[PDB]
Amino acid sequence: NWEHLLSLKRQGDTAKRLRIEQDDTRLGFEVDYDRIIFSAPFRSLQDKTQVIPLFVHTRLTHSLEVSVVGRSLGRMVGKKLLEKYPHLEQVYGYKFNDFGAIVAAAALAHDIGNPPFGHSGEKAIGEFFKNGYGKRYKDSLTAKEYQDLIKFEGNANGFKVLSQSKPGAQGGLRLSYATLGAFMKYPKESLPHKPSDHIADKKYGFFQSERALFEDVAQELGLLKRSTTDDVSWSRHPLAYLVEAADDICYTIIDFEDGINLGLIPEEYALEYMVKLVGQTIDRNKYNALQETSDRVSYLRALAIGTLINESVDTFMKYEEEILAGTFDQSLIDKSNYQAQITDIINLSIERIYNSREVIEKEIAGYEILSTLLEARCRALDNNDTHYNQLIQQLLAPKSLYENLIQICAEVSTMTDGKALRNYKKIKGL
Amino acid sequence: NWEHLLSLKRQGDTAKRLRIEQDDTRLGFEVDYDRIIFSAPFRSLQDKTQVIPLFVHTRLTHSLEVSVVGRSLGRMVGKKLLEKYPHLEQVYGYKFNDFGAIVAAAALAHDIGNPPFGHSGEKAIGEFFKNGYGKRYKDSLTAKEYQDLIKFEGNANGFKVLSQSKPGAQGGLRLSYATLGAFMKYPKESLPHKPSDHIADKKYGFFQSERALFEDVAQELGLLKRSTTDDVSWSRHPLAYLVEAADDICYTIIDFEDGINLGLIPEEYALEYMVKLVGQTIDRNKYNALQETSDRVSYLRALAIGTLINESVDTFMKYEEEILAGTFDQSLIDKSNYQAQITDIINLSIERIYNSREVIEKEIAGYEILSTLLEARCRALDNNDTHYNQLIQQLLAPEKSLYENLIQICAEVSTMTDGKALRNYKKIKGL
Ligand SMILES: [Mn+2]
Ligand SMILES: [Mn+2]
Repeated sequence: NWEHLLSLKRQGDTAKRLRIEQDDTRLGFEVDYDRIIFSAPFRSLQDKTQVIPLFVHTRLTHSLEVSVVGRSLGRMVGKKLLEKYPHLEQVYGYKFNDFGAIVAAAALAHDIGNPPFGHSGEKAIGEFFKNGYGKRYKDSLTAKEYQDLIKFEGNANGFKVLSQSKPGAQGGLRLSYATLGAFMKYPKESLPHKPSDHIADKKYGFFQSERALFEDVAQELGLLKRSTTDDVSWSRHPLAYLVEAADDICYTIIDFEDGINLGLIPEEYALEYMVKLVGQTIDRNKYNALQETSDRVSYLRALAIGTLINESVDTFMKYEEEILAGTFDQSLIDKSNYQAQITDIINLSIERIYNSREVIEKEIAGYEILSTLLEARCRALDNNDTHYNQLIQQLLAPKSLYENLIQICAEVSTMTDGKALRNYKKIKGL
Repeated sequence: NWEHLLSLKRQGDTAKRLRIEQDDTRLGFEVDYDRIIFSAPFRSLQDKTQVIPLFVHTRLTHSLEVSVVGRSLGRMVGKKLLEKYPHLEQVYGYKFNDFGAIVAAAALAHDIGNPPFGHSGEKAIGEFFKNGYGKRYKDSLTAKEYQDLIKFEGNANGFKVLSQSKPGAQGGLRLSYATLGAFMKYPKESLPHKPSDHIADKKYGFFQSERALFEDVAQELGLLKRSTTDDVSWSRHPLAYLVEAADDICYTIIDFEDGINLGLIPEEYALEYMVKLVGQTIDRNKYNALQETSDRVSYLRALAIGTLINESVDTFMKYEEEILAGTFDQSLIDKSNYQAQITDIINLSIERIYNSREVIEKEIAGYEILSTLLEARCRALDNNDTHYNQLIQQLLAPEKSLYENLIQICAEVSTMTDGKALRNYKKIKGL
């Protein structure tokens, strides 16, 4: 039910928060966005690389653009949802901007827990615990505690970042449960691993340390169960599909834009790859009058993103009842009439950007930087009495074993590119 | 006996050196100072870090300031000792500046054996032999030889630097035995480890390689034997307490000063922590007229050092007979009426300087630099036959026991300036 899915609950609440009694200048969903903007984890995205080493998008500007696309998706979907379910507005007091605000906030935070150097950063952390120094802990951990480490997931670390309790600050950012639900695109634990080909099963969305919190979130929202074993799993909050589409749209089109501006993709390819996405709306005489590459490609990007937003809204509304019943199996973009063109764009970016020598060099270096930092933290954990290990604790980190290891991963993951490289260089004498 | 404690003997001497027969213009104790100044090991302190990386004090300017403070301590104590025991001057010919000379020279040399990167430097060397590559030598060494390595001690390496013979240079710098006695603030071997809580038992002062040398020094000075087993130790030469006091006074107050001028310690802490130490001697009109932070804090530093020197002289004379009998169980500064203020100063320096990111980072890097140089030297020692290991020997060290080879490797890595250690390190790693 949408009334439950739009929960304003915050962690620890003892009483219900009715939408009709909200102060509209202090709307819980919009406070959520402001809390993320000013948070230390969001600010650190300023100094973190998205794909191409550091104009190129950093994590912060990527997340900003995704939240803008997400707000537009949520606004347009919210308006059609309120005309489909008019009791949501007439009885309960919901407004179209509420949906825009939920998606905008979840989208703003979607990459907040990701480690440096991208997917290699996650693999480097995983490999450290699978076959590196961290392997020795296996027998002291449950299967799921260990799986959290060997398949260390940035989405799950983001949920920890958003909700972590510390002295003086229980509940992290204390976001609305509707926002936490829109954030959670993999509502399952680390095991079982990929139980189906469904997008929501491709990874997992919370660590064992956050399991009890997401249990509270899922019951408050009324999310549908996807497992009746002790391995817990739920169907995605409907608005998580819009967070994912905003993200899909932005890195597809905007990585392409960056690749052209950086000279990694020949400009000769720009129209060829964008023509079907922009063909009906492009003012071609205007395009031909633009004198700078960056102006031409930003014009194409805006048209293609506009095309994909409108189509994504229609796809959501067309499958709304399957999404509400937890039986929708794909992403919104999987259903696009432009799936062939999106795939061509992504494949060109893989060939020209992700496999460029510079991106490869960064990923290889990132493996050495993260492995070194994890080994130093973990040896210091195992022997905190030696002089060297006390120095290491003082430089990098001034509980149960699992809690200690998952915290080490979270702290390594949240270091800025320059801070991780500086610490690595000092540990190695440079 | 003070007549034997003030020995002018140098290594290898075949005849006695009477104080009454010394040429005043070439006094043995004063020549010791000149020999240290011009030595290669002392010069190398130019380019060696004390706490903060490279105005900031280096090991050289620190050692210089300690020797000046030590010269005053020894002059003042020397005057009072000669009034207490007038026969030392009237019969034996000793003068109060002799005591200043002995303390000043020993204090000038007190950090001459210290490795680069501070006390993390020593710990990095010990860690190499405890848990690093050097652990493989444990079963080929005696317990005290291995302990020399895993608790590698800058003070013991200093004694090696000052005294060790080489072809054409028997006896090292050949300092007077009274000076070597005042240098030795831990007169014991590496084992047993901390047999008591007395400051003199905290560390050790000579390697096994130098045990026979200090036995000669201790016998000539008449130091009281403190241990009777095959584990040897002696009660400290009385003047070693003054060397230790001058060192304690300097790094306590001067590190604090440095930390304020670097911005690590807000200036307001200066007056607050040092008001007791300066209040009876400070000219407030002068203080209030000084316009620069660095001028205000250096004035407070001068006043606080002057206060602690005077007090330390008094403490020494109060416990002089217990020190002469080897029953004094503390440092002179441990007895200070300002121990509350000294402790506060040290704790803030630890928090704001020693634990600063800059120092932590430098110490962490030094561990890797020293471990790498040590491993290259030991691998080349273990397999001198390979082309690579011959290149390493040409680069870093262009017939003795395994223990003597390992102690020399440690001494030579310790001799390197910060810069030369980094360059050799970079070459080995190819940077
Ligand atoms: Mn993203
Ligand atoms: Mn010193």
